[PDB]
Amino acid sequence: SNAMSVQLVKGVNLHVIPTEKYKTVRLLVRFNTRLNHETITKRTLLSSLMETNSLNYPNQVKLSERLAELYGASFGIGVSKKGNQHWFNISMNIVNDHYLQDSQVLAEAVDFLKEIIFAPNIQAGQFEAETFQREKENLKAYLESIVEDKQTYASLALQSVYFNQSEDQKIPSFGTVAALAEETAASLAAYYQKMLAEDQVDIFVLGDVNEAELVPLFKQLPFTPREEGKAAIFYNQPIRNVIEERTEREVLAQSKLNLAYNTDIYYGDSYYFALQVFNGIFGGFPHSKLFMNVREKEHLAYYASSSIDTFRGFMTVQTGIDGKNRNQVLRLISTELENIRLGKIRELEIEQTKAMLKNQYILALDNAGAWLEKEYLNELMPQTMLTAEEWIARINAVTIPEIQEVAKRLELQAIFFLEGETEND
Repeated sequence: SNAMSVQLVKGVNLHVIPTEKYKTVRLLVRFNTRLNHETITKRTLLSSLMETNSLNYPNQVKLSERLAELYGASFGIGVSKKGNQHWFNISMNIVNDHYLQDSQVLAEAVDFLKEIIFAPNIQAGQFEAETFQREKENLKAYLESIVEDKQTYASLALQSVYFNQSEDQKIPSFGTVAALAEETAASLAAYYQKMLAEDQVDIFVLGDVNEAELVPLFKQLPFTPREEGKAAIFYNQPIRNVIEERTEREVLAQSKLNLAYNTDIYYGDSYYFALQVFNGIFGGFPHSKLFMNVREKEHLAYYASSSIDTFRGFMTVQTGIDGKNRNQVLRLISTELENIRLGKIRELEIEQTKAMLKNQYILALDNAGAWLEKEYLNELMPQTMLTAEEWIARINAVTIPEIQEVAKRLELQAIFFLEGETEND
């Protein structure tokens, strides 16, 4: 990394990433907190409130007009979940002064950030009511559309079962409708104050910029000191000796059958790369064992795929099926897993998996957003750092015995079945 970092105040750090690769300058202000059922939905709604308008740009006409004054800047706020952390992310893209006539774009963007962050649309301790009710209604609509997609619903429900021992991890990054219902203009204004005072804050600037100009600008943001230590990034939980199986019935044209396994494998771990490849061979890609044997050949699933999370140490298989085939689909999936454990893996399976993993990684090498995310992870975990050359080498070097070991470590923990009711009476 070419990042130059400065402490603004305790817990608030600035990271400048100079580059001539881009004609614009990306800015990211990231508030970091422990994942917490008490604040997930609050953070989610807050991101909508702080984006839509502010005290001095009191409506979307006025805010977008300021963005236009700022040489047609892009601006957004959202949230995400990573391991045991929940991130509140304010992003901006601005054209570099080099391409503008009479401009002070960096100074002008930081002023806009100061407005957004420190002058939200709060009056006497509550968010403005029209704005609050509108955004609350919008978020409810969003969460309802999430839940209406039955694949997404069944994935979230699987996660609730897998993480059932944790009140925090059973909640999606965007919260829940039940949690949203109780939230108010006051609760959100109170939460704003707590986030601003307590979260670890990191500010990134990627573009043709220098540290010397930026430090004075950012020092204008009146952050008070807070704790420097972030929440632990990784989440782990004990392996249970009994598999938990949950079923829900709904009127559906297709049932969902999903499985969650403990991998105990994390970003930066010995078997990290082996897991990347194992996942691709098992269900990650169209040439995978589950695609080829459960979907094709046996025709028992409309789709079957696998995904991994190397911050929470688990892997999921998600299928759409005719509900009558539940037990046969579980046996078929188990068979393919045993086949990988046995090393029953063709050269083309591994070679195709490595090619597709490499192609995907390389693709993102160009992207400024992807670069910022690599920089952030790097900042969190300084010695998990791999160059693009070494990343590719490590993918290339994965062996069958390593894949077999990942497969043996895998341990099924939860099965969620969303069972279609198609028959009346």
